[PDB]
Order: sequence, then structure tokens, then C-alpha cells
Amino acid sequence: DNIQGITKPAIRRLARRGGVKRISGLIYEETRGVLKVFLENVIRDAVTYTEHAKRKTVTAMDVVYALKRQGRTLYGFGG
Amino acid sequence: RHRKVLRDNIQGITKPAIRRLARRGGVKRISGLIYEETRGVLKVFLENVIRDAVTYTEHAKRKTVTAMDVVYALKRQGRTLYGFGG
Amino acid sequence: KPHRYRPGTVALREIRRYQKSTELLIRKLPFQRLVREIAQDFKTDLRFQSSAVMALQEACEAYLVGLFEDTNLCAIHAKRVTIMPKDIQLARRIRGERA
Amino acid sequence: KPHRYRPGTVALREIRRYQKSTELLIRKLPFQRLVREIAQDFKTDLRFQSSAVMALQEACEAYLVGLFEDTNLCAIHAKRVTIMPKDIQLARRIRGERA
Amino acid sequence: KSKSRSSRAGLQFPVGRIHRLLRKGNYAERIGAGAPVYLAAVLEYLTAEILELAGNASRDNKKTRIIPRHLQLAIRNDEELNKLLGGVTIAQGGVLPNIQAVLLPK
Amino acid sequence: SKSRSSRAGLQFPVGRIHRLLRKGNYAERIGAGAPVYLAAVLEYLTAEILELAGNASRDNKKTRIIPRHLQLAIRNDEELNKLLGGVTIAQGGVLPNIQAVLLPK
Amino acid sequence: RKRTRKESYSIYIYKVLKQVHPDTGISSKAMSIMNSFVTDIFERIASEASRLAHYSKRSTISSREIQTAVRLLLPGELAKHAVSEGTKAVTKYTSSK
Amino acid sequence: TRKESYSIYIYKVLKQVHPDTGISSKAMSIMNSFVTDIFERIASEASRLAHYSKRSTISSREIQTAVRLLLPGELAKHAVSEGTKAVTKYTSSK
DNA sequence: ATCAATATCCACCTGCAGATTCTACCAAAAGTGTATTTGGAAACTGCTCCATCAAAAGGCATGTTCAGCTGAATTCAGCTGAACATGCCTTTTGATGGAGCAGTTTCCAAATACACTTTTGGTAGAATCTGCAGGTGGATATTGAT
DNA sequence: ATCAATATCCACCTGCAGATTCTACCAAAAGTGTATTTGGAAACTGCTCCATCAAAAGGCATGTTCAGCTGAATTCAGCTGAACATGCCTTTTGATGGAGCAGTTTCCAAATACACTTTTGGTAGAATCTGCAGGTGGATATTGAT
Ligand SMILES: [Cl-]
Ligand SMILES: [Cl-]
Ligand SMILES: [Cl-]
Ligand SMILES: [Mn+2]
Ligand SMILES: [Mn+2]
Ligand SMILES: [Mn+2]
Ligand SMILES: [Mn+2]
Ligand SMILES: [Mn+2]
Ligand SMILES: [Mn+2]
Ligand SMILES: [Mn+2]
Ligand SMILES: [Mn+2]
Ligand SMILES: [Mn+2]
Ligand SMILES: [Mn+2]
Ligand SMILES: [Mn+2]
Ligand SMILES: [Mn+2]
Ligand SMILES: [Mn+2]
Ligand SMILES: [Mn+2]
Repeated sequence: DNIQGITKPAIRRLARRGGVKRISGLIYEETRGVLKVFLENVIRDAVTYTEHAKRKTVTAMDVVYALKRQGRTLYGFGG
Repeated sequence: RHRKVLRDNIQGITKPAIRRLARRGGVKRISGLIYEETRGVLKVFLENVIRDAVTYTEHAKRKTVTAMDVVYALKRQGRTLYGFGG
Repeated sequence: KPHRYRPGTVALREIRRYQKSTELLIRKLPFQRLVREIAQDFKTDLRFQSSAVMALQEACEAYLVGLFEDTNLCAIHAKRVTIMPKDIQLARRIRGERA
Repeated sequence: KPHRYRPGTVALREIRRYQKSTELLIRKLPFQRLVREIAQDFKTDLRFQSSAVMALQEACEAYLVGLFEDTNLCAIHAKRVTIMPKDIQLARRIRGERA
Repeated sequence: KSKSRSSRAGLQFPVGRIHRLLRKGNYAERIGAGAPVYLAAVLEYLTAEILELAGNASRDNKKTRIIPRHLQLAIRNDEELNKLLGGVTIAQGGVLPNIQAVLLPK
Repeated sequence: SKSRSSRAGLQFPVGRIHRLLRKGNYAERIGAGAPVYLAAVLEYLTAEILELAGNASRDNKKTRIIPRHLQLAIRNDEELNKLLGGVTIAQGGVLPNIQAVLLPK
Repeated sequence: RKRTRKESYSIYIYKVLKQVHPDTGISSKAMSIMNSFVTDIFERIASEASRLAHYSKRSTISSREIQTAVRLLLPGELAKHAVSEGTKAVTKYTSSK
Repeated sequence: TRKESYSIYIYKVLKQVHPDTGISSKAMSIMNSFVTDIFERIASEASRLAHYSKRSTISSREIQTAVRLLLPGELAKHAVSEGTKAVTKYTSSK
């Protein structure tokens, strides 16, 4: 399916930026889990903002507001 | 007439009370280095709360820190406290 | 003939005791002095509602017990049962308190 | 002659490279599908601003990189250099994310 | 005749007062008719959800009056209430009994 | 004939910031000095970051501030960092930092 | 000297307390806590609602605003039931006048 | 219509601290999000502060206390300075 | 540490495309000059609530002894995770067009804000009630030694 | 597989401190009747947005080989828990002076509410520039071997 599209090398790359040197093979599937939970929660909140605005298209502000209200403020798309 | 001089009071956080707290935390064995470490953390924690509470006090032109000042203080610090006013 | 609980037995006892419990664990007055000291170093001539001093204690003991939970987890994570300052520091670094 | 760098060297090399860089590290389309799949579980017929899909990836990669940081610290805490799922889990608990 | 808005909505919580608190709270310029009703309802629902759970705790703990400990047991044992009040400290609440397995003897 | 921003010696628009305060449901009346004071604070912080970022830019031999520069500017400063501890800068990246035990030899 | 009434949510919490446990009473520190819980959640909703009105350039907070608010703030199930109750409370309040 | 920014002011400020440097557009927006953000924290805390004291008016005093509460100490001090300065200057002009 | 040989990096230059800066204009904000409002700062002052102070009592904090069991130091083999070259395919990306919609306008009926004028619901102490906090003494586990 | 030593539970009791009920004003709901707004409900734009298309290109999936790391097993000094004797100072209970909230009145400097009157900041084409992405050719780093 689509999570699996979050490839092991890309997972390995993110880890690298994190300063990670050695990666257990079990990490990748664990990581895919976290990422899907992360995304779900953000998107759920985003679409709610969408639905509130009587729209059918998620805007970048919908994502921002969502992130902002979840404790993860994002600069660069706001306004 | 004059006030008494307060100092070294973080030692009032006795080792028994630090242990008691760890127990409620579910801690079984405690290194001897912990107690002085804890005192550090507690003081930072406490300072920051008192700094803000007192900032609410002076803003309200008062000399008495109210329980609401601590509550607001705690709140804008990420730690909402029920039991003293809202 | 003298009788001794094995090491770690009174600790488990103590945990079950204090978790079952709800009372403040720091002495009332020693803590109040601490509050009046710290406060006074930030501003002078300050008075405190007895409730305000209590509110602070309630928050502080809440905080420290919370902190000791996470500490105890890093200790276990490191294959230990003894919390160390290193563990408190990992907890706080990750809590983001001061990384 | 066939030639091999020792284990962990290209890793270090990779680290210095990616910490120096700023680019998104998950591929844009696989991610975009992932976004759109998940989203239609909440409402149907949804369109996405390009900026909106992008904002999300920035946030996710920010989140995950941050998480691998705190994770690698738990790996180190256990006298290891290999991140494991224990580590990711300990981080997520102390972050308060789902304890 | 006297009819109150609270009763007109079938609620215990005071729709009137909650309409005023909205108007007076710098939330927006005009407050809609249903906003205080809907909110009084939601505040009322949650109060009950917590209170029933707490009452069980008081009874499970032999007692006739709910004290803080009880509200804490009620909240920290309900996965959803617990998430709602994740950042909240309940004075005199204590903590849920929990001892890591690796700590028990055998 | 003469604007409040220049009247306070500011670049930031005391004018707009007063309208935004009124129109933001913050309180019923907004004070005369509040938008000045606020505009003053906002400019200071802007300047503070921006110089730090410009310094970051020249050090990578560049003349234009990109996000990386802003991210470098912010996380290398103990106080701006505390202020934006919860903020993510898109296209910012992270500070080069590698735990010691991971180095070889 | 003539204390300016400090109003509470007490009597209502009590009423509801009685509706679920006619059995049980409530300690005053517990009552106070509850009283702090109601005011808290009031503000969270009312705030989020405030923002929502701002994003849609609306000057008015409607039961519709509170609702989206409640969906964002509450967890599932608490959200679902809380929506129902509000929706119910509202149309019943409509239907009377 | 017109979607307004803090861009031209950010730029103006960019030049008087650094006349050398230009600013990437995606970077310019980052800054724009920074200004609106901090705007909101201060204004929000300021609102709250007026409430705690049952006041109907947000004054420079409220903005100040706010700034002491949001900003870190060195940053707080300097900002209070600059803020007091701009106010006293704008007072004194008319 | 040298001795040598793949690969990795780093510098200096270089041509251009993608953006960035620079220029030329107009509704909508901003600044003004009045006419009022109005909040809240000052000036008493009735009164909770804080700060001391004292005096007596045991609940605990301190400090010492002492040995059990934990943490740390060491060793080592099995095997997991890195590096590497191959072979393949999914992602990129570049228009190209059609259409779904955000984003704006133009009214109006519905809903809300006012301004007063009554009508209760809540609240603040007094007046009663009643959990349960503490204190005992025997049954039931739990724990640790022969 | 047992008993001796403690700690844990559970019931039953009884007066008070804290909860509940009872009464009585007042701030605040509620009911009416004008006097505004506003949030949509339709008609239509221009626009970003999905859907393909069609190659090309790196980026990914596999499999092989093995370095080196994680986990296991053992060992031991010495740290930290359990227990005890001592007496300190915290906790309790009561009283008192007065500092400082809190509550009302009184009244201007300050803010709002208009009504116009400027001015600025936004938008769409216009006009240079800064890096990116490659290109050598020069030391560096990493690794295999006397
Ligand atoms: Cl002002
Ligand atoms: Cl009544
Ligand atoms: Cl001009
Ligand atoms: Mn004994
Ligand atoms: Mn029931
Ligand atoms: Mn060179
Ligand atoms: Mn024109
Ligand atoms: Mn002693
Ligand atoms: Mn061990
Ligand atoms: Mn009545
Ligand atoms: Mn008892
Ligand atoms: Mn040792
Ligand atoms: Mn202009
Ligand atoms: Mn280059
Ligand atoms: Mn290059
Ligand atoms: Mn080359
Ligand atoms: Mn070899």
C-alpha cells in the first residue's frame, strides 16, 4: 500500500539528518507507524478547518492552523 | 522590627521527602547523586513559576501574590492547575 | 533473633503506600520558606496568600513526581533499577525543558 | 581493486551531508498519495493546494527528524549506537505523545 | 411568563449566564442564539461524563462523597478524558497505582 | 501629513498594528501607546533576527538570506531559540551536530 | 462588608451530580476542581470558536462555530456524543420559540 | 483583492541593519509568519492581562508586562527599552 | 606511522535562468478635526487575611552501622546491519487543457444588538445534618530464615 | 515445605469539622419593541488543480560478504537500603496588630464615534543579478599492506 511508499532509504535519510549512525531493521516499520499517526492527527484537524470553510479543497492555511493548534507551529506558508 | 534573613532553604527539601516523591513516581532505587540534582531542578522549576506569578502580582499593582497569580503563572507555563480558582 | 526485610522490599512497600496516597510529601513550612526566599530574590516586601503558597507546592510536587516517572523509565531503559542524575537529564532533555 | 569503506563510515559521511543540507528527504509523489489516501478517510472529493501538500511534508520531516534526534539519545543512553524501536517508543512516551 | 432558556433547551447548565460570558469575553463581536445553548450543553455533557465516572470511584473506594482523588481516578483511567486533560494537574489527586514489572521480585 | 510610525521612529506600521489590535478581539478599547509599543517590539525582534541571519548568510559566502540562514541564525542563539522552541522553519534544516560516541578512532 | 457576589458553576454541577449519582455528594475541593474544569473547557472552545470566526471573516459565533470547535478540541466519542447533545439542545431550544 | 503583509517593513528593517543583503522570498514569508505569530502572543497575553484586572483597555503597560512574560530576559529587557523609547518619542512629538 | 591508491572534497572560475529588484499607478487604509462618551485613577476607609509570636508535643529528619545485591567492568561469539555493485522501474517534470471551485458581488430576510423595564434565580451567611477521620483490636497475607 | 515476625486489611465506633439546607435581598436574566447588520444564497469568473502523456533518470529494490556491535555470562567492590537510637523543628492551636485588598464615588485625560481628506501599500508588467550546476585540478581522507 501507500505507506510502504515511505521507503527504507528515505527513512534512513531522515535518520541521518537526525544524527543517526546505526539503524535496526525493525525501525522502518516502527517509523511508518509513527508517521501515519502523525499525519492522521494533523490532517483530521486540517480537513475540519476545510469543512468549516464550506470548501472542498484543503488550503495551506488549513494545514498551518492544524499544526499550530497541535503544538507544531510552522513558518513559511502562513499568511 | 526587621525581617529574618532567609538562606539555604532548598535544603528544606530533605532527602526523605525527595525519596517519598520518587516513590510516588514509582522509583525503587535511588543514587546518592539524585537528591542534590533534584534540588537543582526543583529550584529552576519553582523560580520560573514564582517569577511569572510575581509578574502578574506587580501588574495588578499588588504586594500580595494571590493564588490566582500562581494559577495564571502555571497556566502560561503549560501546567494548568485545578483546585484554586479558574 | 533479629529480623530484616530484604533490600528493596520496603521500597516496593513504600511505592504502594505513596501511590495509594494523595498527601503532600514535602514538609509544609520548610517549603514555604523556600518560596519566600526565592520570591524575595526577585522582588522584596512580598506577601503570599496561604493558598498561593499551597498552589505552588501542589504544582511542584505534581511536577517532581511526573519528572521521577520519566526518570525511572530511562533508568529501566538503561537496564538499571536505580535512577541517576544522568536519567533525570535525559528525561528533561527530551521533555524539551532544557535540551 | 574492489574497494570498501569500513562499516559506519559512509554513515558518518551521510550524516554530515544531510545535516548540512536542507532538502525534503521523502519523495514528493509517494508522500502525496499518502496524504490524499489518509485525507479521504475523513471527507471525500478532496482537492489539495500544492502549498498544502508541501506544508505537510515540511512538518512531517521536521517532526521525524526531531524524533530521530531524541531517539538516538535514548539509544546512546543504553550504551548503544543503534536506534531500535524501544528507543523510538521511550522518546514518544516522554514527549507525552502517547505514553 | 418566566420561562428560562436553560429549561427551554432541556439543560441544567445556565444558558443565560453562558451567553453573557461569551458576549463579555473578547471572542467575537456578535454571539449567536444557539452558541450559548450548544456550549452549555457540551459543558453539561462533560460535567456528567466525569461525574458519573468519579462517583463510581468514590463507591469503589467505600465512600459517599467524591473527593479529588476520585476525580483523578475517574480521569486518569479513562483514555479519552485523560487525553482531554493531559496537561491538567488536579490538586490532591495523587497518581494511578503503577509499578514497572521489572521492579517486582521473583 | 505625518505618520505615527515615523512619529515614533519606526519602520513598522503603527497604523496597521492599531487596526489589527482593534479588529482582533483582544479588548474593547485599544490604547494610544499600545500599538506604538507593540510595533516597536516587533521591529526590534525583526532586526535582531535579521542581523544574525545576515551574518549567517555572509559566512556561507552568500549575499541573500534564505531560510537556512534564518534557521542557523535562530538555533545558534540561546534566547531566540527559547522564544521559537516550538517553531518549525520550513526549508530550515538542522544545525550540524553529531554525538561524540559516534565519531570513530 | 457586602462581598460582591463571586459567582460559580457550583449549583449546576451539583444538580447534574445528583442526576447521575443521587447517592453521592461532593467535597468542596472536589467541587472547586470541577468548577475549574468547566471554566477551562468553556475557554478552550470559546477561544477556538473565536479563531474560526476570524478565519471565515465572520463577526458572529454560531452554534456551528462551537461545533467545529468541539470537534477539534474533544477526542472522538467524547466529540461525537458532545455534538449530539449540543445539536439536540439547540433544535429543542429552537422548537420552543 | 489585496492580501497585505509585513514584507515591505521587514525589508526596510533588513536594509538598515544590513544594506548589503537581500532576502529569499520563501525566507521573507518565514519572517512574515514570525511577525504575525509574536504579534498574536503578545496581543493575546495582553488581552488576558487586562481581563485579570477587569480592565476594558489594553495600554502600553499591558503590552509591556506581556513582553516581560513572553520574551527571554535579555531579549525582554532590550524590547522593553525599544518599546518605551518609541512610546516616549511619539508622546513627545504631539 | 609510512607507503600507495582509490574515492572524497574543496577551490576558483563560468555561463544563465529563475527569480529579485526596480517602476508606474489607484482603491482602501491611515491621518485629521470634532463631539462626545467613558473607563479607571485617585482619594478615603471599612475589614479580611497575612505575619508574627508563643507554647507544647511527637512525627520525623539525621546520622551511624552494616552487608546484600546492584552497577560496572570484562570477554566473546553469533549474527544483524553496513557497503557495494546490479538491474530495474517509479518518480520527475514539462506542458497542455478542461473544469472544479475559491473568491467576489449584490441584495435582502433573518438574526442580533440596543435600551429599558420587570422578574426570578443565585448567592451569602446562618441553621442544621452527617460522612468519615482516627483509634482499637483480631483475621488474613506477605516475607524471609531453618 | 514450615512456622515466627511484621505489615496489611477489614469491621465496628463516635464526635466534628465540613457538607447541606434554609432564608432573604440584588445583580442579572428575561420579556418587549425598535434599529441595524450579516452571513449566505445565486450568478459567474479566472485559477490553480487533477489528469494524462512520454519519455529519461536517477533513486530503489536485491543479494552478497563480513565487520563490528549488541547481548550474554561472570565477577566484585562498594554503594545504597533497612534499622535504630536521638532529639530537632515542624505541626497545632490561639491570639493580635495592621497592612493592604476590595469596594464605592468622583471626575478628567483618553478613546470612540463620525466626516472627510491624504497617502500609502498592493498589483501587474518591467529590468538586472545571484546562485546553481558543472568543470578542472589540487590536497585530503580512508584503507589495505612493509
Ligand atoms: Cl496606551
Ligand atoms: Cl433559589
Ligand atoms: Cl507616495
Ligand atoms: Mn523491628
Ligand atoms: Mn447513575
Ligand atoms: Mn584545495
Ligand atoms: Mn484608475
Ligand atoms: Mn537529630
Ligand atoms: Mn547487575
Ligand atoms: Mn427564588
Ligand atoms: Mn480509617
Ligand atoms: Mn563498582
Ligand atoms: Mn507610496
Ligand atoms: Mn557552487
Ligand atoms: Mn556548485
Ligand atoms: Mn573533477
Ligand atoms: Mn581482510
